[PDB]
Amino acid sequence: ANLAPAVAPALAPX
Repeated sequence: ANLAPAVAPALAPX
């Protein structure tokens, strides 16, 4: 779970 930031860029358009 600590590695969840790896998906954060997907939110860039929002």
